[PDB]
Amino acid sequence: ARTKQTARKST
Amino acid sequence: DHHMEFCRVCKDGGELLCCDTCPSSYHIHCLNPPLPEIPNGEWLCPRCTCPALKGK
Ligand SMILES: [Zn+2]
Ligand SMILES: [Zn+2]
Repeated sequence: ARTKQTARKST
Repeated sequence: DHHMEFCRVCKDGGELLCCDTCPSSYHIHCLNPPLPEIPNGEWLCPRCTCPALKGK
């Protein structure tokens, strides 16, 4: 199963 | 890429489980059974996991 990593709301 | 750039639940663009059948994006914890890590094999989003189309 695939996963992306983009703009999570840490900043 | 061919799916959303953030978890449809959070609008947060973390590690998003790329639904194998559709461009839906979720966190493994924003599903029904929360996953400690991204699944092995064909993962489907809650939208795709409905076998019975409720036409009525
Ligand atoms: Zn989420
Ligand atoms: Zn899907």
